[PDB]
Amino acid sequence: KFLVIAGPNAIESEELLLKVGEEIKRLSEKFKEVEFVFKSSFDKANRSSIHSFRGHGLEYGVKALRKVKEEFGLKITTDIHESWQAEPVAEVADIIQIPAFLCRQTDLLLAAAKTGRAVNVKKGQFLAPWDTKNVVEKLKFGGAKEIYLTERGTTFGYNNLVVDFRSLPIMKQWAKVIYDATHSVQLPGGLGDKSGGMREFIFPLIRAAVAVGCDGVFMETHPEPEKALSDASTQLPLSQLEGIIEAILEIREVASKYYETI
Amino acid sequence: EKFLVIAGPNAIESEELLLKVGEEIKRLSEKFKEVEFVFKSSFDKANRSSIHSFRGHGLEYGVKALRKVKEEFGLKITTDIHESWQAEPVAEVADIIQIPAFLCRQTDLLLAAAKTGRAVNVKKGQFLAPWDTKNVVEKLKFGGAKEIYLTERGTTFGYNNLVVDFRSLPIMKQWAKVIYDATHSVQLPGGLGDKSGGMREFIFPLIRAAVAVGCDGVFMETHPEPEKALSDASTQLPLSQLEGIIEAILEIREVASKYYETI
Amino acid sequence: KFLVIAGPNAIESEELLLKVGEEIKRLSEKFKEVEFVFKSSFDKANRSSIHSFRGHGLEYGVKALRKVKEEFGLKITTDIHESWQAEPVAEVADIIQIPAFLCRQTDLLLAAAKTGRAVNVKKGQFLAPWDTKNVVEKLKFGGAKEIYLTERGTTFGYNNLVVDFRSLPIMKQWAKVIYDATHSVQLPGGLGDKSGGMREFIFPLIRAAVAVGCDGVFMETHPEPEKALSDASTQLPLSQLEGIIEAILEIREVASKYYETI
Amino acid sequence: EKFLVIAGPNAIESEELLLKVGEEIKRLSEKFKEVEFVFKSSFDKANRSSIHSFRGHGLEYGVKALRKVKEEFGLKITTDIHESWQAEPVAEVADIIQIPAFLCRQTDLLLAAAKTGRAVNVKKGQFLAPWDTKNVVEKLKFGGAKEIYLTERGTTFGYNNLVVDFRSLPIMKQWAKVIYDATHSVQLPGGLGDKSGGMREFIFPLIRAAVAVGCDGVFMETHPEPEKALSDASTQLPLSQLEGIIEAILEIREVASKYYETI
Ligand SMILES: O=P(O)(O)OC[C@@H](O)[C@@H](O)[C@H](O)CO
Ligand SMILES: O=P(O)(O)OC[C@@H](O)[C@@H](O)[C@H](O)CO
Ligand SMILES: O=P(O)(O)OC[C@@H](O)[C@@H](O)[C@H](O)CO
Ligand SMILES: O=P(O)(O)OC[C@@H](O)[C@@H](O)[C@H](O)CO
Repeated sequence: KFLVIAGPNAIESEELLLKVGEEIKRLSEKFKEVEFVFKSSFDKANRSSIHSFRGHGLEYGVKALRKVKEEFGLKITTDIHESWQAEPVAEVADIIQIPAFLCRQTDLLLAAAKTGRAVNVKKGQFLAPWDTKNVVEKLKFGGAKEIYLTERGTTFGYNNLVVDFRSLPIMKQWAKVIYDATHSVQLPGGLGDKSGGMREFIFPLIRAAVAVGCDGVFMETHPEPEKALSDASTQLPLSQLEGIIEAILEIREVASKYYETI
Repeated sequence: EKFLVIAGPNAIESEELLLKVGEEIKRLSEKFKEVEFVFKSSFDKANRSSIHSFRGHGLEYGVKALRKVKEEFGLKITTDIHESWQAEPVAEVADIIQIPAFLCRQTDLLLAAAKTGRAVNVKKGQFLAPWDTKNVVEKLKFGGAKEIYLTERGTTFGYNNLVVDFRSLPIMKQWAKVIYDATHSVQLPGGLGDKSGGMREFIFPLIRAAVAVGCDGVFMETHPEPEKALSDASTQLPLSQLEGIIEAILEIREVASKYYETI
Repeated sequence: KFLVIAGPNAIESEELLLKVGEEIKRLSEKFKEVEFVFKSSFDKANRSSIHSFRGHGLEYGVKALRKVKEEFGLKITTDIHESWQAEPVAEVADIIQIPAFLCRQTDLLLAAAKTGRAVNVKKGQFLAPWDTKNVVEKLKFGGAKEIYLTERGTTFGYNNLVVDFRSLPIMKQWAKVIYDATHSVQLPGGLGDKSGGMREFIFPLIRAAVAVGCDGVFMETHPEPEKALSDASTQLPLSQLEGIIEAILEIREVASKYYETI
Repeated sequence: EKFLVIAGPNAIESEELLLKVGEEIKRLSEKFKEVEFVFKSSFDKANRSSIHSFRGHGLEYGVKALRKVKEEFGLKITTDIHESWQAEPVAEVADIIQIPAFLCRQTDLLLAAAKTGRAVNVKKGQFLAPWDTKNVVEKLKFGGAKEIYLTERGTTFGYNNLVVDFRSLPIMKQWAKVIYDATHSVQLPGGLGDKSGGMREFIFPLIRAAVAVGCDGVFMETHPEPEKALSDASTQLPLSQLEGIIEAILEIREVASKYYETI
């Protein structure tokens, strides 16, 4: 069924994770037609500034995620940054996430594939839709069987990303496609020491993604985005999550009739 | 508000081609009564890549052909102008005067269109940012236009390729009604060397995106046999697929509409 | 010999034209190895804002240019915007300039070609280097024999232009190539009601143009750029013109040894 | 100040290939005494497009091969790391630790390199704006690096193409020494499907541009027979053309130098 990956960008505290996890569990009970997957990063390994928030470590993060998985029975997904992290993260993560900048790092991909878990790769901002065919092949080579490719924007001049929706049908030829509604509107390093983004475009582009056709949506949410330690400009208020999910399910129900074959 | 659907053959290859397409557009206007149809066709392709490509049969012949369509089917008309002098005559038959993409910054052309009292639809230049359209609309208001449209037809993305940045729809809606050109948006500028190329397979998906995001109309060129078109042969929709595409976007629009943001 | 097209962006007054023309005449006498061509627009037909400066008309402009041509004996070049202007402008203009946004408008090209004058086309920001082959062909078709193609930047995201120097050798296959050092660094509609630009990059990129190899340089200059009515952000101070010309001639003398064939 | 020339075969195909190229680089270092030569070659291509493409013979073998080059020719050495653990061992032989383009934002990799006391050269990511390199340099200074380099290797321009925005050279010079990668800049990412393509014919002209603008060094991969390279076969310079290219850029640099701006 339709996939909805959601949660706070970073594991700011396992307390925050339980709050968001609670709301996601509720939506999970309300939308049985949807498969929810809780997402959160145990470490922001690519911040622009050395002085920005990274996280509390892999140990504290895997622990907090497991708490969410046991307390709410929600599947989990977090991203790895170096080959060694794959195995420990697989203990809890149902889906292992490969960062966009790292989408061509063979060993990271193979490490993830080896865990036997499902793998979701963020399409690099420097990658062409058709170039993702090779990414999928690496994973298959490594034994991955459940592979996802996530659209999250493409380099368009400086400090800007554009979403070429032509990629959704193109990538669908070799993998399930997920649309990242949060990072697609951010402005890389836009604020100097941080990245920007325009929240006002999140919903409009998400509606476009389902109208075009995708297997799932990725959307980061936080009780108080403004206070978020990371991706503050683009995180969605927890309270708006329900309305957007219902909205995309309705659009999908009608649009699906026209989704092209293969 | 009534949804606008601008459709027709890219170029006025002949008065007969126009009546052929017009007949189908008239049939559809009868079924889709919640839609305002506008018949489009250029009397001249003044910007072909090659000197050897088809241009047209002239302004005189073209306007005559468009008038025939309006009289026989009672359909509104739109066509593009290329130099200021053409505004006046074209305004005699055109309900909406279209301003080519490459020309969206030419002050005199915009002014010439504006003073005719007709509606004006500006194709957003491939070099223009969405927020730069505010001044385009200002120029038109200054020249007297009361009904203004801004059309999204793609932006330069590397060489011989265009990308559609859907953030442009809500941005431009701040100062004008917004039209999405479903056919030129999948065009590959100069892609075939002496001609431009295109990917027909992406027309429908992107048009669904456009209506899900929210726009006031769609512009899509159609032709009985796209393969034989004298222009835009790679992006023109087969006339028989027109009805289905329209039904589909009216359906996606309806279900999405309640979520369109207020500007 | 090496071509140097220079002058004030717009004909703000024939007074301004005579001042700049005087300095250019002096450089002309000092650099006999160079062919100077005085440039100025009788009308800015594509301003972003309706409230910006356009000019004093085609009559007043052609008159002022002729004054420069007679008083200093300098060849002339100005740009046309609609087909009818070609003939009258040819009376004075040795080289007719085709605006970048208008580089694919067949009739404008043919009108210019018909005058028997030389034609210089600004490569559209939306055009690929190889796409200029067709532009040249239109002109030849129209009877033009002295054809130039000017590099002036390419659309790179929003409100930004990038100079792909690969274009210089590519366009050279079918026409003489001129590098526009002034418009290449401007930021389209950058100031909202006007375009921006960074003067600090003009000289560096001009040095690159001659190191790569081009048949000429196009450079706008003004006694007091800050007061210029158009392109204020990118116009070069008249006083710096001599030093830059000498600089490019020296770089060209050494570099020319390595300019690739054809 | 001494001009830096980083050259060598893209990948350590064998210790013999290295000695072959090293021998010529040593001969050239003897002639061009005003130049500081640094021998480059990767012990691993950790980011190939295809799983079936050549990667290398391992870190152990590679470092052993690079050491042989340093001992036999007395040349400085540089090679890239892909994960933090590799910094320490690689630092035993590498004078300059290179950080791959796609990895220019990975904090731990940068930190690992910085704490070795070796010089660090960061390839500017194809997704990074020139002004965004300031934080990259800050991270390195924070981790202990005292000798830092930023390499220009092109920016994403549409699909499967890169463009070099020479404005990056003076911009980046504000916080670090600047190197121009003459070979990867003409590369066509994923251009050949399972491999990347490239246009060798543009290497020389763009390198002339780089030195005319002003930079502190050039990075150019060379190989006895580019056509047979196991990687970057499309952008690697034939070893015999190396000498001429270097002479030419030293000449253009000299004549242009008096015009280089002060930052
Ligand atoms: O530019 P800054 O603010 O460090 O932001 C980096 C974020 O955008 C980052 O961690 C994001 O989730 C990266 O992919
Ligand atoms: O590049 P060619 O095929 O001449 O095409 C130009 C057309 O696509 C053109 O007339 C289009 O309708 C231009 O705006
Ligand atoms: O954006 P504004 O300030 O109107 O500027 C337009 C100038 O850049 C313009 O006339 C220039 O010489 C156009 O090509
Ligand atoms: O796309 P392929 O040919 O695998 O190439 C990747 C190379 O060009 C690569 O290793 C280059 O040296 C990457 O940064």
